[PDB]
Amino acid sequence: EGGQMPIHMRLPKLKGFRNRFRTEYEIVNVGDINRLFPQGGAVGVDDLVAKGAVRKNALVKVLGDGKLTAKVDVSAHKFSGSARAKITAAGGSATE
Amino acid sequence: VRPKITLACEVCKHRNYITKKNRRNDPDRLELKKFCPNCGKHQAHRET
Amino acid sequence: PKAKTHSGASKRFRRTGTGKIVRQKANRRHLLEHKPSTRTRRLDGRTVVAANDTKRVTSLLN
Amino acid sequence: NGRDSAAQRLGVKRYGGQVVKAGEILVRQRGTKFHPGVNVGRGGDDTLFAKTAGAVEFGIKRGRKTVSIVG
RNA sequence: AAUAUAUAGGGUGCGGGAGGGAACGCGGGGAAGUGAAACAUCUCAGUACCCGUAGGAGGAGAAAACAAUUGUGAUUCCGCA
RNA sequence: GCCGCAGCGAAAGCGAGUCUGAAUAGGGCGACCCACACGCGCAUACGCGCGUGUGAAUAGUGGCGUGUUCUGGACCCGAA
RNA sequence: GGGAUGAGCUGUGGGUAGGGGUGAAAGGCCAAUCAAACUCCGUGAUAGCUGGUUCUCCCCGAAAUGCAUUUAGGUGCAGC
RNA sequence: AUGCCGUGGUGUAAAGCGUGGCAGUGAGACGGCGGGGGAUAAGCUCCGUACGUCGAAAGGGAAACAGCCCAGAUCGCCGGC
RNA sequence: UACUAAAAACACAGGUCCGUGCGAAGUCGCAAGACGAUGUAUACGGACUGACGCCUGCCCGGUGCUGGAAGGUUAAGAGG
RNA sequence: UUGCACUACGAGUAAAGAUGCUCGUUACGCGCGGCAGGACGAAAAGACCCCGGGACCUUCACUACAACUUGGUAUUGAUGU
RNA sequence: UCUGAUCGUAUUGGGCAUCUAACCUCGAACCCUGAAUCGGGUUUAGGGACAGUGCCUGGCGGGUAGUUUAACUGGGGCGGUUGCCUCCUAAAAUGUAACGGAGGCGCCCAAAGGUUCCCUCAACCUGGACGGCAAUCAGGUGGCGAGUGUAAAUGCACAAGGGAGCUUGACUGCGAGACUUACAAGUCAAGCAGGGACGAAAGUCGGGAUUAGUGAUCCGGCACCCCCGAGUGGAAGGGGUG
Ligand SMILES: [Mg+2]
Ligand SMILES: [Mg+2]
Ligand SMILES: [Mg+2]
Ligand SMILES: [Mg+2]
Ligand SMILES: [Mg+2]
Ligand SMILES: [Mg+2]
Ligand SMILES: [Mg+2]
Ligand SMILES: [Mg+2]
Ligand SMILES: [Mg+2]
Ligand SMILES: [Mg+2]
Ligand SMILES: [Mg+2]
Ligand SMILES: [Mg+2]
Ligand SMILES: [Mg+2]
Ligand SMILES: [Mg+2]
Ligand SMILES: [Mg+2]
Ligand SMILES: [Mg+2]
Ligand SMILES: [Mg+2]
Ligand SMILES: [Mg+2]
Ligand SMILES: [Mg+2]
Ligand SMILES: [Mg+2]
Ligand SMILES: [Mg+2]
Ligand SMILES: [Mg+2]
Ligand SMILES: [Mg+2]
Ligand SMILES: [Mg+2]
Ligand SMILES: [Mg+2]
Ligand SMILES: [Mg+2]
Ligand SMILES: [Mg+2]
Ligand SMILES: [Mg+2]
Ligand SMILES: [Mg+2]
Ligand SMILES: [Mg+2]
Ligand SMILES: [Mg+2]
Ligand SMILES: [Mg+2]
Ligand SMILES: [Mg+2]
Ligand SMILES: [Mg+2]
Ligand SMILES: [Mg+2]
Ligand SMILES: [Mg+2]
Ligand SMILES: [Mg+2]
Ligand SMILES: [Mg+2]
Ligand SMILES: [Mg+2]
Ligand SMILES: [Mg+2]
Ligand SMILES: [Mg+2]
Ligand SMILES: [Mg+2]
Ligand SMILES: [Mg+2]
Ligand SMILES: [Mg+2]
Ligand SMILES: [Mg+2]
Ligand SMILES: [Mg+2]
Ligand SMILES: [Mg+2]
Ligand SMILES: [Mg+2]
Ligand SMILES: [Mg+2]
Ligand SMILES: [Mg+2]
Ligand SMILES: [Mg+2]
Ligand SMILES: [Mg+2]
Ligand SMILES: [Mg+2]
Ligand SMILES: [Mg+2]
Ligand SMILES: [Mg+2]
Ligand SMILES: [Mg+2]
Ligand SMILES: [Mg+2]
Ligand SMILES: [Mg+2]
Ligand SMILES: [Mg+2]
Ligand SMILES: [Mg+2]
Ligand SMILES: [Mg+2]
Ligand SMILES: [Mg+2]
Ligand SMILES: [Mg+2]
Ligand SMILES: [Mg+2]
Ligand SMILES: [Mg+2]
Ligand SMILES: [Mg+2]
Ligand SMILES: [Mg+2]
Ligand SMILES: [Mg+2]
Ligand SMILES: [Mg+2]
Ligand SMILES: [Mg+2]
Ligand SMILES: [Mg+2]
Ligand SMILES: [Mg+2]
Ligand SMILES: [Mg+2]
Ligand SMILES: [Mg+2]
Ligand SMILES: [Mg+2]
Ligand SMILES: [Mg+2]
Ligand SMILES: [Mg+2]
Ligand SMILES: [Mg+2]
Ligand SMILES: [Mg+2]
Ligand SMILES: [Mg+2]
Ligand SMILES: [Mg+2]
Ligand SMILES: [Mg+2]
Ligand SMILES: [Mg+2]
Ligand SMILES: [Mg+2]
Ligand SMILES: [Zn+2]
Repeated sequence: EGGQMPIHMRLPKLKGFRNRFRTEYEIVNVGDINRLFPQGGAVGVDDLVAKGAVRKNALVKVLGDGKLTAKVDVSAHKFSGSARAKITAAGGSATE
Repeated sequence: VRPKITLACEVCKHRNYITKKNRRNDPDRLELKKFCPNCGKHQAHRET
Repeated sequence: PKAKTHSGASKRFRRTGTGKIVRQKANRRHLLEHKPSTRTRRLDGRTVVAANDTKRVTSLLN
Repeated sequence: NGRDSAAQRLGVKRYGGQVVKAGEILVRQRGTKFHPGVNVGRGGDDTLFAKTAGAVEFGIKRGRKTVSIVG
């Protein structure tokens, strides 16, 4: 920068640490579930990866964005708060 | 001659404020009734 | 040869969910007795990098 | 000799008839070269900001030059 | 032998070594210019060079290993990470 | 394997939200179509939210060119 | 012009080697080079400095200012 | 007096603004007007100026004569003002 | 001072001071080893002055060198 | 040595000292021997000065290292006070 | 019984002395050796747990080595200067250079801050013990010529100037919208909430009439929150807020 303190040196470092032990979930929404399984039925992680809604070999978490109307039987990890309510209102079940 | 002093809540001992005073004009520790965010009310404070 | 990113730049900048680059603000590490709460609150938080610096910080990050 | 301080960019920022938003700075000044009128607050360093939206209006108030904002 | 036990040394007879070779290996020693817009930490670089010693390759190799509540099962090299 | 597929937060975490905060306060970042009809609380009208069409607009990634850039001698020549 | 039996001159053979030698001392001499020889290698050393950079036409067309700078004949951002 | 900010009309293609790609420049010179330094000297020096020209502008005038006056070369013509 | 300086520069006999008791001090070497010297304080090394004559005054505050160890400060180790 | 060439002078102008530009003046073409006023003549990318880099030298500049030196401990034992 | 001083065993440490066997001797003799001032071995004469050497450690150390040693500047050097605040230059918005013309700052105040209430100064005239040009008093006149913590400028008499009562807002969580600006910075801010001060209320209060009194990032320290915790539970260490 010509000799003045550069932008990458006169600014403070971003605060905090990064968790070495953090677990990451691949997410899918009930709107996507409703779009992909109009007939309802069982909805497993293998079904999700086959339909391409989620990456393979990863932990799956279900979130609650969208409208769900089909009666489905979703098995996953770590359901959301809204996802459980929407699934049970639709009439299915959410096992872990 | 005018050092920086810090005031701690009497009850919870939290170091809440830092300020200045003249050590000669005020050779003794200050008492002020400041607001304590921990206790949530106004409490007495004193130097450390 | 694989391109290397800048260590200090990657420690001082980061991107958001739409690609904005954000930073913290200076003057907030010490000598805080004479700084009023208005000034300290102004210096608190994160801000988007200025439009006249975005090109160079992007080049540093990539 | 040889020293000087920085130019402080004082002066009137919004002239008569301009439509301002609440919080606009109207006059940077030392002391009350202008005084605040209706819907105008002064500010810590004599800044004469706006308290309401409206149009800037200058006037005389028995010796004092004042700045007001008409709703 | 000195000197006694003896040993150092000496005689004889059998084997072997030495030196060279373009690259590649392993072990050891180890710069500066240069970059840091100066410079000493740092870099360059364990690079150049030097020393010892190979083989058709070498080195490594058979858990006093990883992993983490499941498990894998000597080493080497390639691609990811 | 990589990139796209959800973000927010120092992080635990939560997630169309999340962080700060006593706050159902305000802000930061991130999501979220109406030129329109149907029913709906709705205005003279303009529409506010919900399900569909009246049919409403997205998008990424791999290859090959070109410009710039990075690491390499790096456009060429030149010291003491 | 100076010395010319002397601290003389000279032949042959030999020895001291580079941050080292040798020097009745001038930083002198060490192969026509010496305030650190020469050759090869690191090596295509580096140079904010000087020079050079090769065919054509069409359209547009500057700057020599501000801020900062171990900065002032360099560079970064703005302005154009 | 000028200049500056806002606003309503009228006019004007190659204005303006946002966001990206690629720049060059960051030694200026003289002239007009207003000033500082200088001796109210300099082809001196340092600023201001929706001032000009040169730089990067050929043609005509000023004998010659970057920076003054007139005037901005798309090519041709043995036409005119 | 080969190759622009021959001098008032260097050397010199003479002087003084400091070191060295002997594979000495000093120097070349990581070391062994070597020179010093096949020498032994009337000897060897270093420093300054520079035949000869007459002389060489005052200051030990500063910095060196030589000697001392009452007191102050101070490493590793011991202690825990 | 060499960008050229059928390479005058005066007073001017101009990167402010003109063979080459202006206005004048002078001068038949080409050789040979001489002189040294100019061609900012030739030769050497100015040694002076400044800026950047280097080299070597100094010291109560900084940081290191050899050498010299202190103590502890290993080599390293015995008996007395 | 500090038991200060003292007893006998331990144990080991510290000097001090002696010894010899490690180790040392460029003292001597002999042998390998036929030729040897090398070397090695044997014996003897001495020294001796010292010295020397290894590892650790302090000093000293231009003897050697790598380097640094600012810029501006009417050439360079010497002199002066370098950040911030105020004025003039500055051409009636803002901005504007020179080694142009003048000054200040690197603090102070626990009240010199907040709030409620009250007051008007300097100078001049007249009278009055010490007392005078000028101390205190009285009466006139006096609209700002005084004062403002501290430079200057802009302000302030409606007072921001003088006096008094009570107090700690010299708060915590925020902050629409702006000024200035290459960037980094810098500056103002109505209003919302908590919990307060003063006030009968209306209301004011996030330091000081305003503008100087200051220093980025890195790397560390301290207090608090209990965020991560390298198999698990802890801890170390890190993180966050001040
Ligand atoms: Mg007091
Ligand atoms: Mg902190
Ligand atoms: Mg604070
Ligand atoms: Mg000013
Ligand atoms: Mg025998
Ligand atoms: Mg061989
Ligand atoms: Mg180096
Ligand atoms: Mg460098
Ligand atoms: Mg460089
Ligand atoms: Mg073989
Ligand atoms: Mg093998
Ligand atoms: Mg994240
Ligand atoms: Mg929100
Ligand atoms: Mg495509
Ligand atoms: Mg020879
Ligand atoms: Mg000399
Ligand atoms: Mg020679
Ligand atoms: Mg050399
Ligand atoms: Mg050298
Ligand atoms: Mg190299
Ligand atoms: Mg054009
Ligand atoms: Mg600097
Ligand atoms: Mg552009
Ligand atoms: Mg420049
Ligand atoms: Mg310039
Ligand atoms: Mg003028
Ligand atoms: Mg003038
Ligand atoms: Mg000029
Ligand atoms: Mg000039
Ligand atoms: Mg001008
Ligand atoms: Mg040019
Ligand atoms: Mg022209
Ligand atoms: Mg033009
Ligand atoms: Mg012309
Ligand atoms: Mg044209
Ligand atoms: Mg000579
Ligand atoms: Mg002579
Ligand atoms: Mg001569
Ligand atoms: Mg001489
Ligand atoms: Mg010796
Ligand atoms: Mg003597
Ligand atoms: Mg002497
Ligand atoms: Mg002499
Ligand atoms: Mg002598
Ligand atoms: Mg003499
Ligand atoms: Mg004397
Ligand atoms: Mg003395
Ligand atoms: Mg002395
Ligand atoms: Mg003495
Ligand atoms: Mg001494
Ligand atoms: Mg002339
Ligand atoms: Mg002429
Ligand atoms: Mg002529
Ligand atoms: Mg001609
Ligand atoms: Mg001739
Ligand atoms: Mg001539
Ligand atoms: Mg001649
Ligand atoms: Mg010449
Ligand atoms: Mg030159
Ligand atoms: Mg010189
Ligand atoms: Mg010993
Ligand atoms: Mg020892
Ligand atoms: Mg030294
Ligand atoms: Mg040196
Ligand atoms: Mg170097
Ligand atoms: Mg300079
Ligand atoms: Mg000068
Ligand atoms: Mg001005
Ligand atoms: Mg102005
Ligand atoms: Mg003006
Ligand atoms: Mg001053
Ligand atoms: Mg006050
Ligand atoms: Mg007051
Ligand atoms: Mg009060
Ligand atoms: Mg405070
Ligand atoms: Mg804001
Ligand atoms: Mg309240
Ligand atoms: Mg407020
Ligand atoms: Mg303030
Ligand atoms: Mg003040
Ligand atoms: Mg740093
Ligand atoms: Mg653990
Ligand atoms: Mg901890
Ligand atoms: Mg906070
Ligand atoms: Zn408390």
